[PDB]
Amino acid sequence: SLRQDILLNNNWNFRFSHQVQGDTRRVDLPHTWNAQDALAGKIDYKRGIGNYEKALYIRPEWKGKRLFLRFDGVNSIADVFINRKHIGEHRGGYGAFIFEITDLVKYGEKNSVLVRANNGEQLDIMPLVGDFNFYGGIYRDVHLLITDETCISPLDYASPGVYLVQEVVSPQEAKVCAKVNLSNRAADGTAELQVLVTDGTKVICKESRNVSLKQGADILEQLPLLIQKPRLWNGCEDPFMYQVSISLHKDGKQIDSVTQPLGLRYYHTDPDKGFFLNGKHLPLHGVCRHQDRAEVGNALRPQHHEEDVALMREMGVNAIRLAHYPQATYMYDLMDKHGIVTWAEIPFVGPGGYADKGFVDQASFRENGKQQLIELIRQHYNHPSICFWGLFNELKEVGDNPVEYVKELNALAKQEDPTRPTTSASNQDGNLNFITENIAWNRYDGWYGSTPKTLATFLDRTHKKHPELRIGISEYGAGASIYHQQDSLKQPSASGWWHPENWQTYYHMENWKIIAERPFVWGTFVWNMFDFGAAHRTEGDRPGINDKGLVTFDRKVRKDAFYFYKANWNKQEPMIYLAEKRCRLRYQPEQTFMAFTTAPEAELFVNGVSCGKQKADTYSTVVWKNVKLTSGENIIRVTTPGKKPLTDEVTVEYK
Amino acid sequence: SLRQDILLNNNWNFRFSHQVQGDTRRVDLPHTWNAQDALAGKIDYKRGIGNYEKALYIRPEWKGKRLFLRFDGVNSIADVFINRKHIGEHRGGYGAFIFEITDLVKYGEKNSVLVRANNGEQLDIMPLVGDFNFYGGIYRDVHLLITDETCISPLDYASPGVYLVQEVVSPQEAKVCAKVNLSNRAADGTAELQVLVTDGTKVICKESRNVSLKQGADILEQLPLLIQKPRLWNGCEDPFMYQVSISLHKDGKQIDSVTQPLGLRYYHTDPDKGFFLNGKHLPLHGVCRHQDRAEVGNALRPQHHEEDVALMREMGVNAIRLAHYPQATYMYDLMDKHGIVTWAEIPFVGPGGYADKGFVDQASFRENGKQQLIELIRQHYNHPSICFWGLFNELKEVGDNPVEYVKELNALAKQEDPTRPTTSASNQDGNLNFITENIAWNRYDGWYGSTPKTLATFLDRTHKKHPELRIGISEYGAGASIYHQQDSLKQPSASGWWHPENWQTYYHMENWKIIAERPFVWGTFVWNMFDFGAAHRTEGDRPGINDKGLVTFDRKVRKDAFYFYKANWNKQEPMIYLAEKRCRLRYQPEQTFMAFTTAPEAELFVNGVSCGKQKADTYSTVVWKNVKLTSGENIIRVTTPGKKPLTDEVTVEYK
Amino acid sequence: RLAHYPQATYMYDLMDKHGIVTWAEIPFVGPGGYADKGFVDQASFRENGKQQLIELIRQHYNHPSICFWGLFNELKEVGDNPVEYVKELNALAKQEDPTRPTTSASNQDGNLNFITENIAWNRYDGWYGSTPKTLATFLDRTHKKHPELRIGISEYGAGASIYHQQDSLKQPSASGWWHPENWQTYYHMENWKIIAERPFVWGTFVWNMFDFGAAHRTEGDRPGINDKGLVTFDRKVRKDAFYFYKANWNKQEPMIYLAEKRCRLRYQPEQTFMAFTTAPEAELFVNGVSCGKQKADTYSTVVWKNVKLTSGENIIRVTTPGKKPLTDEVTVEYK
Ligand SMILES: O=C(O)[C@H]1CNC[C@@H](O)[C@@H]1O
Ligand SMILES: O=C(O)[C@H]1CNC[C@@H](O)[C@@H]1O
Repeated sequence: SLRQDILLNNNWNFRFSHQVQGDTRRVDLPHTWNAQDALAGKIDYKRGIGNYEKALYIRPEWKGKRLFLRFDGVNSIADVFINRKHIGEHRGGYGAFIFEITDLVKYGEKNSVLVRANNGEQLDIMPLVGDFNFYGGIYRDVHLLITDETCISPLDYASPGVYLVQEVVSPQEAKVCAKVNLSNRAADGTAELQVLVTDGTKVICKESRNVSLKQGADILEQLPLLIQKPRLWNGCEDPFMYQVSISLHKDGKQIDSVTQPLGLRYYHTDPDKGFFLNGKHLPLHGVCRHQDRAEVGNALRPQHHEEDVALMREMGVNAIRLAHYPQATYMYDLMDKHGIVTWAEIPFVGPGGYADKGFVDQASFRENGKQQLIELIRQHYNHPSICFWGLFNELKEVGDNPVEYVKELNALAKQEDPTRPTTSASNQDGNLNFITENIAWNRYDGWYGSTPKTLATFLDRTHKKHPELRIGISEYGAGASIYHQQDSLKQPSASGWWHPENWQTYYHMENWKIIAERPFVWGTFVWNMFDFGAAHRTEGDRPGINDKGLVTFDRKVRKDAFYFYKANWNKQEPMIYLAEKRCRLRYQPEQTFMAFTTAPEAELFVNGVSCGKQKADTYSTVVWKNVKLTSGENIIRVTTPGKKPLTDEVTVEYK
Repeated sequence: SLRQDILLNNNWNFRFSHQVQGDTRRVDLPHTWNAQDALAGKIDYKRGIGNYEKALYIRPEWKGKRLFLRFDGVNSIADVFINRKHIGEHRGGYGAFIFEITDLVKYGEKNSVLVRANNGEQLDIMPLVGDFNFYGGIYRDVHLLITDETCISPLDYASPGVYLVQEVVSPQEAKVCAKVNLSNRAADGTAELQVLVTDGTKVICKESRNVSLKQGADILEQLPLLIQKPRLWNGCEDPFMYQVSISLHKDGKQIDSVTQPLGLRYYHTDPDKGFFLNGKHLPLHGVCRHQDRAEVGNALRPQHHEEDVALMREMGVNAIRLAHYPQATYMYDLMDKHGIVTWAEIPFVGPGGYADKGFVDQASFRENGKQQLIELIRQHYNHPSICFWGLFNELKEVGDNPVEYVKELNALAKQEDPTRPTTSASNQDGNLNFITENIAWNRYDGWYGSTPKTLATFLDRTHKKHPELRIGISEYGAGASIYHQQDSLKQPSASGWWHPENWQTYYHMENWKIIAERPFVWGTFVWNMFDFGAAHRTEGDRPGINDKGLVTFDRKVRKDAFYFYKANWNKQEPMIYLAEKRCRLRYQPEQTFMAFTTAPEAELFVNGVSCGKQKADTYSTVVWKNVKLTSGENIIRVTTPGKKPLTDEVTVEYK
Repeated sequence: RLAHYPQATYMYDLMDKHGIVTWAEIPFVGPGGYADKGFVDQASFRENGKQQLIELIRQHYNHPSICFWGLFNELKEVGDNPVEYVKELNALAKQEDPTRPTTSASNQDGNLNFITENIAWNRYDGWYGSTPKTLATFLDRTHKKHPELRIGISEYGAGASIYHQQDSLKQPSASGWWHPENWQTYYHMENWKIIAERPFVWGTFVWNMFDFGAAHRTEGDRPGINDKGLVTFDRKVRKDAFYFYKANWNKQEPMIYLAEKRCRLRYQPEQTFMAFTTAPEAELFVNGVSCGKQKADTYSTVVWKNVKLTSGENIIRVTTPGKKPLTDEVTVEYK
């Protein structure tokens, strides 16, 4: 009677097609075959076909039901076979996809499921280029879905089949259109469709409709909902969601059901005053996050998403840009749950300072880009956290000019979802910046040359020249190795093998001050919350890594800048953090010590003797200058005021 | 006034897309990037995108002409850009392709030509699998073609635009339909089309037609030709060809012209008596040849084709199977010139003893297969040497079953060219063998197990059970290293690291005797004329090589079997060849010496002392038994009779 | 010169058999234009070097072909200075075998050149920069300044791919991916003329008879190869310079060889054809029509200038005099 969702992750037989003999090894999903070679900095890591095969017992009692194989993600092309007969293809590495196998299997026996995954280079599947790894394989879950022959359809771009369209939302009332896809393979007849909105045990809406479904029908039903005096999803202040059950009934029996969240809110972006959520100004304190991790590549487990979100909330993050592609359903779920305003985007990624192009002007590429956009929007439609749809990152006009195609994507986004604005992330001047509703730039003033001050100049000049633009900062950052430490502050070469941590700290303190004074900037996103994989990189403390994270690739170590942001953004958790603790060897005659704290002041101790109190500045920073160390070991301690104080401590050597 | 054909092979800038920085190196076409890694036996050799860029000066005086970039071959996908704007894509590694660039260039300046070549794995472009290397890149010539605005069209699958259809051919008369594609971009008006057939300075046909061509017209004209008492293209006996000039004229001025050969013949294949050319039985003494070579991979220069053909003619080859794909125009030209009956085929290649599949049942694969077949037939239509179109090699029915698709390809071949029969090369029993007009099998009785005798049993049983089949042998062979030698004859393990030359010799002598007695076998083709590259191989004297050649990979050394065939097939060139000369170390008490000769007998000398004469058998082999060597060095000499004899000699050591 | 190490007994046997005067050497090899050092000054290295020298001399003592023992190739004094150790090796060679002189192959000025009885230099004037003429200047100046030195040329050469061809003569970048065959031909003709006029040079050795393996190379028509051979790595193809030397050095075997046959595509308005022959003269034919005879010069070279080709295919033939002549032929395309 109930819909079943069966995980098919364990024990698949794997081999590369370049291994011609046919023998296989066991693997377990999520899986990528690029977790060792790409992460070792091998620039020509394996990009081609890997094959997964599993024997699936089709239970006799599933006869009469409908059966679907749903894939959460396979990078980048998947060809699926049942009993070695081809059933379909998916092109795109980040969107879910589904095939019905109801009439393709033999009931009561083992059937072969074969997936031939290809992450070889293509010129007709975005992303074509990018500063990250194109990890190959079935790197998200695989499900066997089992439903009634009359069901809420899972066949609409592999979405849940329900779109809760937020037409009008205010504190007085919300009008929602529940769009429901129905799929019928039963004999001609009827069913009753019910849409139930609840808050815990309390019933908020219950709307019903009798529907006549022809054999073979695949149709869209639209049920209007009205909620009086709604409780709004209000970011981290109150991430409230209703639950919606959508169900089908025949003769007073429920025969199918799906649940989706309903987090109601309204928003706008003001060119002069920034982002407003539910009628109130909201600074977007944002970071970016790639979907990979040390040692496992992009084969992330649920605890990895959970941990990433825990670290961001610890830091006081209230906004995120999930670059550079559609990410996991579970990850958008955590954004919903924790109230994090989210920018979600398609992988329409340009070259940046590197070679080749993000756009190749041929129908196959362009049609496939539209498919990946429709996938993004339909598959992730109901997540309240998503407040912006991103259409590109660092495209450029030279050669194949993407401006007209990006206009087509913008119009398609607005058609698919008029309830959210489009955005984009640019490193260019010119017409590419004037298509999406909001615009943002990737700025590295003070890292890739210049000084942080030119970010202030760029922001002010652009805002004055183009007062209609809603200006954001879609990336800003600096590299750091936790193993590169020096007593003095000196700007390093960005592309070199020396990325002292103190420069990243300096960079973020200076850039944050510029942002904090400019409320017309509707959101800013640190590049990046975590170090991440990019095989071609040859910089910092090891190849193959982009080290602009606030936290290391294995999520183990928070860099000093993490705590600068935590003090400023997470003000209600008491803390004190001494900066430059990893710089154990000191040689400067005049030592400077610096702490980040939520307290109004702090006290410094050197070798157990107080150096006195210093006040925190407006950026939660306390600084002591001309501190005198003695030759050899020195114990440095900082303490907040109060009867029960907080402390941080380190032993440094002075010579 | 004249059509120009300008080679664009020298000095291109190259880089891999996995090299992200943008710097390049000079390369010169023909080029493959897999001439070192695949040939070293690296099984995961580079399969992905390589980029070639060249500045092309567009001369001011070309304004008013039409300009085309014609590619003879790029493996396997090519995306072409002019001034970095995409102009088109080709999918398929072995057929020619063309783009007009007339209205895409700036006249009087340098224009960028960029080719982005991809040999990454695909499941929608045959060949999907195969016992050979998928060498990537622009491995054949690139041309700039310059024509009048009214021209014999080069735009019909990049063919010459002229199809000389051999409708009826006999010694009394030949009826030919000259099909001519015309392309017009001039203002509405007329031109005169002339088709001129000559034999040296003698005029055989001259047919003319006035044609009215609308602006933008792309049309087909058909001019009937009648040749009384023709001189026929008759294989190696008389490879005679007429020359055909096809020209366009305006106001008594020739404005365009193309030349094509006309080699007239008729043929049939008899299920009981074999192949008949021009009404006369012709044993097809065939070999196969791949288009690669030591050190250069498939980036063959003209002297490489010329040399390969010289070696085959030296051996008395009169038939060839140019496996496993469309090969170079120049190579089919040499077959025409030297009278070699040719099997040409599409790369519809199955796995053999290896994993995966030759057929993936999806529209993209199937449509692309049809395109590669149409390319093959239209591009190579006028070569008299081609007498069979091959549709597949070792497909199998399990999983995706290609039988119905192969029937579609057979019907398409017959539509495109009713003047040649279809054929195929099978390693299967069953329905796949009953589609093409002729059928052939790949047989390794005595190499991959069993004994040569079971080839005789298979041939006789099949012929008796299925008397309607025209049976051929599309492959037969055995491996040999010239560096593996042993005094005794012992069958080696096929997959092992020991391939003694004497077993390959034994294999071919025994298999040839079986074939020679069976005239119902219409043709047999040795696998292979030359050792060739197959990165995944781990056998013989080094990895990465299929060593079943009669001649080594560098074309330097002829193995003993080469001379067995030469004695039997090239009977009018006097020769004597002592076998087993490379086996320098002898230990058998009773030595056997063996020579291949065109003479009726030969004489053996050991240490300058005659051992007497022995008669050649029916297979041009002379054998001396129980020859007594003395400890240490022995000089062995064999001599033909006559006042001016031929000799072969070797020094062996006996111990 | 069987560089850069003791080679097979069977190879020295063939030198004995065929009468080839042989330089045999130990692998005491320096870096040349590359990094690191040929000499590391520690007892283990030095004692092992002496062992390899004693091995060379005792193992190959009886080969008449061996007339020189080579002690090093391109060592340099900077850092660990091998001069004193090379003197020790020289004294050891003379002790082990007073019946042969020592020699060495240098790319340096200074004291390293004054230890062995004969000395030789590796010279690439006209390949690694400069012009062949500076070889003549170096040889004459050294000989005048140091009249006691027995001066040889232990290496001279230029790279060539048989797949790199161009109608015009232009010096390529040595380290680049374009090594046109005609520059190697030019290089050897010019250097040979300089050597031939200087009998005080006791021996000269082409680097190299064959292309050979050097994994770190990234030049010519493929990586991993030193392409200065007169013959290709697989021993299949003789480059044009092979036949220049054959005409000059093997005078009693009649021959004619047309140069630049691999350069099939011609575009120069005025074509030059060049043949190497043992004959006193030869005749050129273009499309079956004689262009007349030309005399061979003192270096067995015959040259025809301002030859007129017609658009498209041209058949070029050269023939020696006599009732039974020798010929060489090629078809080129002119456009
Ligand atoms: O250079 C960087 O670190 C960033 C520049 N903007 C685009 C990012 O993908 C890239 O990682
Ligand atoms: O095993 C072999 O050597 C041959 C078997 N038949 C197919 C060929 O491609 C293959 O090379």
